Amino acid sequence: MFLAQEIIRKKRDGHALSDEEIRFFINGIRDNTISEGQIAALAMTIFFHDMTMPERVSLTMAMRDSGTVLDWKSLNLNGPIVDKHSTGGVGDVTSLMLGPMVAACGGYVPMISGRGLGHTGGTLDKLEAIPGFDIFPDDNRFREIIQDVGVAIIGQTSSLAPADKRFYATRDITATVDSIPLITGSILAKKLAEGLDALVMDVKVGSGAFMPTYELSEALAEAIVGVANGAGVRTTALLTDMNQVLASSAGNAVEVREAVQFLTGEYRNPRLFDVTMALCVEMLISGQLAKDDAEARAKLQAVLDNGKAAEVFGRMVAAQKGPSDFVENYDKYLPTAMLSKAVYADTEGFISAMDTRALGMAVVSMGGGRRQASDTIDYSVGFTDMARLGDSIDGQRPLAVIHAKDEASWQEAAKAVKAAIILDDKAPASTPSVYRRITE
Amino acid sequence: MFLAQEIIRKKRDGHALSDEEIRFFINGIRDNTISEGQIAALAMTIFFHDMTMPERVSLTMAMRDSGTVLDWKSLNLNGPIVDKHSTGGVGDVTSLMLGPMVAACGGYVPMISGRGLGHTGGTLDKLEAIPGFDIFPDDNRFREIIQDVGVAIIGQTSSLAPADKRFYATRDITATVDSIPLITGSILAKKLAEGLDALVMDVKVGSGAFMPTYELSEALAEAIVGVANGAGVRTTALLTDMNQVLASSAGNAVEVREAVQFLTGEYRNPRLFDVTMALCVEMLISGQLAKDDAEARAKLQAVLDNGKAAEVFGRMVAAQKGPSDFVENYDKYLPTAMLSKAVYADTEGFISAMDTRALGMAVVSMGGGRRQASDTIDYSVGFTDMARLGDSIDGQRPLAVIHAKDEASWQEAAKAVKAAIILDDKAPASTPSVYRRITE
Repeated sequence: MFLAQEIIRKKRDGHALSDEEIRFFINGIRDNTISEGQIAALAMTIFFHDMTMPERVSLTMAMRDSGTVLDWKSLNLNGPIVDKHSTGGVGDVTSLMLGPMVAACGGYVPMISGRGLGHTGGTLDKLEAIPGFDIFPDDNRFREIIQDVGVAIIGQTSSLAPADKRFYATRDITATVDSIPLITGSILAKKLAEGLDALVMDVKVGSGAFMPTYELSEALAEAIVGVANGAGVRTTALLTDMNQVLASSAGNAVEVREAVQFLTGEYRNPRLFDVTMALCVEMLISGQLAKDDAEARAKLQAVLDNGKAAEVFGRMVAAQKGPSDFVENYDKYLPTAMLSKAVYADTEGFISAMDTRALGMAVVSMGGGRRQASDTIDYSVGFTDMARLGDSIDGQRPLAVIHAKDEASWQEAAKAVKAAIILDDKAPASTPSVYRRITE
Repeated sequence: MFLAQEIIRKKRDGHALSDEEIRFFINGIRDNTISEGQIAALAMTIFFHDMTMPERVSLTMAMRDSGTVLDWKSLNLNGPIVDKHSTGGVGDVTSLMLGPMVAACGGYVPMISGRGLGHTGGTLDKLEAIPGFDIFPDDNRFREIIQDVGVAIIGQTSSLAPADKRFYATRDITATVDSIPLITGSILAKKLAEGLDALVMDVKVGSGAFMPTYELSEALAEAIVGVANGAGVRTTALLTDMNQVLASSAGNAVEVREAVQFLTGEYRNPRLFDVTMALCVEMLISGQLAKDDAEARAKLQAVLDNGKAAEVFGRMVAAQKGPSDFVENYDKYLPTAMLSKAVYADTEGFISAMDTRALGMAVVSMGGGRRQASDTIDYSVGFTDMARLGDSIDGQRPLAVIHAKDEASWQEAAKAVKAAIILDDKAPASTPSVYRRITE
């Protein structure tokens, strides 16, 4: 009887909440002045009754103002503050190239990222395959890197939209994760506290995605776009394919290798390129570094093709206490698995479907992802040379190369892979890697 | 690799294309193995040469076959799979009653809709005003519902006729939209992908219609009937009136409320009753659930009178995760606007005409639809108690009651409504709600 359980009653009876009520409640979530039950009751009312635009905005802005909001106006940068966020996937390495690419074109990109969640890998866990790489700089150190290099990829401190900690933790035991306005707030609060001028969202589609279906993924994308621009951050979103691994590799070191090769030009997975380039195009248009697609793409391609984006990545890595020559000598630095060999299908058809959640899970079980705070990632495990949806497969066309700690691990991943890839006699229909662009 | 410049040339030179050439080209659109120039060139040759029935049929079947086509043969249902399709309109809530009504009479009605944008609102938006109501069940749940309830209204449209995406997109920048065989394939493909035995097409006539003249509505309607039956789906079409709002309401929650009251008998707008009834009749006859018009109407009137049609809507709602007592207690669940208030005309007279698009736009401006796909809907706003053509107007008889989120939007809406409705000293003449029934 310390205060208004009144906010819950109002939403329960289908009434819109107000800016103040929302701020009040989100503040109380942080302060622990509102209990788990109360949070869970409000979540469930929101699940049933969907929030309006002003409620959605007020929810995100409240969650963003619950901790520290980064202010960049102190340094006179003469370039937009732009970021990318993804709902996650398998082989979703794009950021490693994207931040550098955008930095190379005048962008300033303070990428506060996260670690692995469930089946999806995390950018921070990938970067921590690099010896010496420090994902926790000080506010001071961070500013410097961004100012000099133009990009950095770091982990969150407790003071970044901290309301989300209690809020999400409650949702995740109360079957209240699956609500679009609550997902939107949870996604964007962290990102908007970075003090952005602009943002692109990558909302995955298909078997390895967050949402189960295209239409739901689409719905979440428009909601993010609506809310973010509502908060005063120019935003667009793309709907991208995740019915298979996006890179040709899944894991940590292997993905880092792939990122470096893409930037230099040694190898570029054409699907990974399409998605990376498009996401990049958005940041340039929204950041006012380009006025259209064509002009964005020529500036982006140029920095892929003149070595500038590779260079910025090397400098970033060095700025964050990774080696000074990581790009030049990465394979001297990245850890290697004890055991690497192809896994082969039992049939001769075309690849028809790929269960990407399960592939992601398989990488975790090998050690490529945590399940308990204390257990430490083996950074060398994962898949490379991924076969792709539509490929003809036979006795000398492997589904993947699996990198593992030992035989037993290897066998476990081998069966998981074989189980996850389904083969047809006739070729399946092509799907685009980028489905749709979404603007305000 | 597999350009189809030969196919374009053959069509260009005034030859009929074979089913196999048509399927090849459409599947090439889907898989992006055919380029936009090529799609455009073929669209133009079709605009110029038209298509024979065989070609029209091959075209829409190929678009239909380009994605998923639902198979009902297992489940052993002892009735017809049937649906309604429409060109759309303001206050056209028919689907909400028609589905339950036909399913109460023995039909199975897998109502899959597309998302509504433009001056006229969507069926899916309206249902989502019901808390809990899930427009995106998984296809296995979907078939359960069709089996247990007989009707379900969902949104999983993406994997249906996906070739239409690039086709229409292209058509829409090259002035090849306005072509009857192309329009017909586009209108019909997604709906035939439902695996229908039978279909009715509602083609609107009037100032509010997708086609501009009575003669053009009729021409479209005959083309749709010719093709659908050639495609092996028993189809008829009706021309129905859109010179004013069909229902007495326009919005989301307001239109669901009208749908429930129509099913229960609490209120039946006579114009909306005529259209709804006529459409359901066709469905019963084409579905082979009624012998003729009089039998069909007796069956429908009976499910309206004994509450069975309202019960089915209730069971549909519960199946789709809505509250199970929604029909009894809809006012408890439907969101209510902060401000609901009558708007009166600046003059006295008879209602002479109404600009339905402007009225639809007024609802959209209230928040009752999407200006852009980014936007969030406020499900509570809209119009009720709509005055109708021929009504006498003065300071005792309002134009409508406006449900707005605040006074300023109400005022905005009140101006727009007043501008949209034309009064006159002398009363206008009446027209039918339902025009020609087309069986070809």
